[PDB]
Amino acid sequence: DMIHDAQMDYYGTRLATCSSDRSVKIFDVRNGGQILIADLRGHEGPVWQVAWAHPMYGNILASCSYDRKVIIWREENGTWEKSHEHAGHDSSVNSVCWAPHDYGLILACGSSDGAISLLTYTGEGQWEVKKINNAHTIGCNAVSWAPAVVPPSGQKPNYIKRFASGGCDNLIKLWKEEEDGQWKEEQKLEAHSDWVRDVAWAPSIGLPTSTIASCSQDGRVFIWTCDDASSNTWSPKLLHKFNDVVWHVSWSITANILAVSGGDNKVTLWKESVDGQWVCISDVN
Amino acid sequence: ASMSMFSDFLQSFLKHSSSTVFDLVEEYENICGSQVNILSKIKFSKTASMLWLLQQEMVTWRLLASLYRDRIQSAEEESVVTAVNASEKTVVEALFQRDSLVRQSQLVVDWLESIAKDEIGIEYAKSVYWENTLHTPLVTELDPDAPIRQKMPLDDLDREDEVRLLKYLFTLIRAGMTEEAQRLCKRCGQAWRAATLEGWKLYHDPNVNGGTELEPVEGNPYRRIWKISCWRMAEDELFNRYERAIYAALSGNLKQLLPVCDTWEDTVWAYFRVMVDSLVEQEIQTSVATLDETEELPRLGANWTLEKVFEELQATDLEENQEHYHIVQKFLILGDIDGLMDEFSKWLSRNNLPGHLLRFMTHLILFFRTLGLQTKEEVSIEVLKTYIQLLIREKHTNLI
Amino acid sequence: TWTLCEALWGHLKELDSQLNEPREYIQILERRRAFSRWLSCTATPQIEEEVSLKNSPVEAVFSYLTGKRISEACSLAQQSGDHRLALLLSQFVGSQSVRELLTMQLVDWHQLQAFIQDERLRIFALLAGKPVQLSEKQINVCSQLDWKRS
Repeated sequence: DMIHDAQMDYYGTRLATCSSDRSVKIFDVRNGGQILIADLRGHEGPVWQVAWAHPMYGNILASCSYDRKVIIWREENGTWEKSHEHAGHDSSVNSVCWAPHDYGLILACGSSDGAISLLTYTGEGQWEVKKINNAHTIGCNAVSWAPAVVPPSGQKPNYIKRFASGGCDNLIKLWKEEEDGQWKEEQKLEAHSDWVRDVAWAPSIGLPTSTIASCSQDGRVFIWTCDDASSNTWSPKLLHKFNDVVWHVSWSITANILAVSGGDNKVTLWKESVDGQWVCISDVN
Repeated sequence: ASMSMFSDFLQSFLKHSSSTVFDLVEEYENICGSQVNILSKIKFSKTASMLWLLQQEMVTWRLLASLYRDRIQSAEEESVVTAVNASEKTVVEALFQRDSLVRQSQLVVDWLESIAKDEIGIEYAKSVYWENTLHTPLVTELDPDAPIRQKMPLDDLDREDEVRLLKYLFTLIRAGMTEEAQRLCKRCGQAWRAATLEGWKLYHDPNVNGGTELEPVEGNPYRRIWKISCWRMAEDELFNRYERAIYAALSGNLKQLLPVCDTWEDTVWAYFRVMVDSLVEQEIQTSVATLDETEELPRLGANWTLEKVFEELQATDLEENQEHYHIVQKFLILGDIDGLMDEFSKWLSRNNLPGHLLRFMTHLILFFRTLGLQTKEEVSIEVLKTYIQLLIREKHTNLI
Repeated sequence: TWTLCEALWGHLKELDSQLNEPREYIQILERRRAFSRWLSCTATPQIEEEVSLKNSPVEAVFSYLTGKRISEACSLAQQSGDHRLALLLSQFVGSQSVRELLTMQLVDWHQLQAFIQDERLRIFALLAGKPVQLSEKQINVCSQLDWKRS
C-alpha cells in the first residue's frame, strides 16, 4: 500500500524499499525500469528507514523497524541472507544511517525509547554495540552522519567522528566520539517548537562551512550553519514554514539542493541564492 | 648543552672497555631516558616531537635488554616432573618454563604493560556503590545482576560513576597494576567486582604441588568455567563499555568500543594476551587438565604466531608501525634483529633524515657483537664509518 | 549403611605412585570426593523435587549448588542473565581465600543494605565458606532440607 523510505544503491544499480507491510523489497533499475529481486521479510512491525552500506564491504543493506529490531542483510552470490540482527532497544527504531566509509563499517540507530545504538564491525560475524541511553527525552527520529573530514607519517587519521540527530524533545543534539571511546553530546540545538522529524548532515563539497538541515511538526525547515572549523557555533536560519508538517529532508550532492518532503503530499527543491536567502527552484510531481 | 648527548652514549662505551657488556644497553636506556626528560620539561613545541622519539628510544633499549638477557643469559636449568594429580597451576608454570617461545611473548607483554598510560586516581569517590539509585529507592536488589536482570532502574549518576570506575580499573589492568586494581575495587566498595579479579590465578595447592610450596592453597580449580563465565559476561550488553572490555581482556578476547582509541602498544598488548590465553588453555587441554563439564562455551582455539600478530597489528596501526624506531622494536621481538641492521645499512647506499636512527643502529650493532659475536663485520664498519663522520661534523673528534 | 561406612572407614588405595606426604593429601581428596558424591546421590531426589515445583530463576541456581553441580548452576545463572553471579559461582569448589572478601560483602550488606535477594545472599553465604557458622545463617534452612543435605 504505502512505502516509507526507499534508497538507491551506491553506483546507482539497485533500489531497496520498505513499506508498512513489514516487507523490505530490493528492486533493480537498469535503464530506468524497475524489477524486483527479493522480498526480505522479517519485521514484526512496519519498516521505517533503510540504508545501503558502502560497496567496499561487499553488498550490505540494513533496515530498522517498529519491531524494535534492526536487520543487516549481506549478499553472497545472490544469497541475500541476514548475517546479523540487533535488538538492543526497547521501543521502535525510527532511523538508521552508516558512518562515512573511512571510519569503518559503523551503523547508527536511533530508537523511540530515547536511545542510540552504534553497531561496529569486527573481523567476523561479531558486532559490538556502543549504546547511549536517554539521548533524547521522548525518543529519537533522525540520525545523520557528519561528513568524513580528515584532520608527517603514513597513518589513517583519527577523525572527529561526529553525527547529529533530532528527536521528540525538539532538540537536535550533535554528538562526538570522545577520544576514550564513548559518545558525548557536544551540543544541543533548540530552534524547533515541536518534534524534530528528520536531520540531514549536508555533504561537504570539500568546503569547510559544514551545514545541517532539519524539519519538524511545526512545519519549519532550518539550515543550521557553522561559520568555521572548531568554533562551537551553530546559527540556525529559516528556510521556510508550511502550515503542515515536513516529513523528510535530503541533500543533493553537488549544489547542496535541499529536497523538502512534507506538507501537502508535495515535495520541493531549494537552492540557497547568491544572496543567502533560500528559494524554491521547482515543484515536483 | 644537549648537544653533548653524543658524549653520554659514547661515554658508556668508555667504561665498558674497562668493564662488562649488559650494563651498556641498560645505561643506553638510562641515558636516552634522561634526555627524554630534558627536551620534555622545558621547551619549544618543536622539542616535544624530538622528545617523544627519545622516550621511545628509552623503551626500545629496555625491551632490548630484557629480551637479550633472557635469550642469551639463559642458563638450561633443571626440568620440571609433573604428575596428573598436580594442579593446573603447576602445569601453567611448567609451560612457561619449557616454552621459551611463549615466555618471550610474556617478556614482551611485561614490557608493554610497563609502558602503559594510567589515568590519575578517581578523585571525591562516592562513599558507597549505587548510592544514588538506592536513594532514588528503586533498587529491589543491590547486586550487580539486578540491572542485568531487569531494564531501567539504575540512576544516571550511578551509571556515570561506574563509567569512571570501570575505565580506571581497566587502564590499571592493561598496566598490569592488578594489585592496585584489587585495592581500588575493595576500597571503592565493589567487593563483587573484586572477586572476579581474583579468578585470575589458577589453582595451586602447596601440599600437592610440592615444587612451589606456598602456605595456603590459592586459585580456582575450575578456571575454564571461570574463564567462560567471564567471557559470556563480557559479551552481555547493558554493561559498561570499559566493564565489558575488562572481561574481554580477562577472557583473552578482543573488544571494539575501547580499541577505537587503542594505540599500537596497547593493541599489541591486547592481541598477544589472546595468544597467551589461548596457548595456555590448549596446553592444559592436551594435558587433559580441563574437565569436559567446564567447556560451557566455545573458544577460539587457534592462536596466531607472533609474526602474524605484528603483521595484523601493522595493518590497523600503520603509523606507529612505520615508525623508524618502532620497526626496530618489532624487529627485536621477532628476533631477526641483524636482518634489519644489514638492511638499514643498505639504505645508506631516507635514513639520513632522522638523526637518531643512524646513531641507534650503530650503538645497537656494537652492543650486539659484544654480547654475541653477531652482525657482519662489513656492516659494522660501514655504520661506524658513517657515524664517525657525523662526529667530525659535530666537531667532537675527541671521543672518536 | 554399609556403603557409606565403607567410603568413610574402609582404606582407600591410591594406585598412582607419588612422592609421599602429599599422598595423604591426595588420598583425602579421593575419599572426600567419593563421600561427597555419595551424599549427592541420596539428596538428589529431594533436591530435584524441590527444584521442579521453585518458581524463580535464582533459587534453583542455589538448589543446583546443593546438588553439588557448580557448572549447571553457573549455566543457569548465565541464562538467567545473572552474569555476575555466574562468575562467582565458578569459585565454588575453590577453597580460595575469596571467602573473606565475600564475607565482607555480606557484612557490608547486613550493616545497611536496605535490598539484597534472599537467595543471592545464600549463594554468597556459601562462597564465604561458613554457611551455617556465620552471621547471615543457613541454619534456618535446617527445617527445610534434609540434615544430610545441609
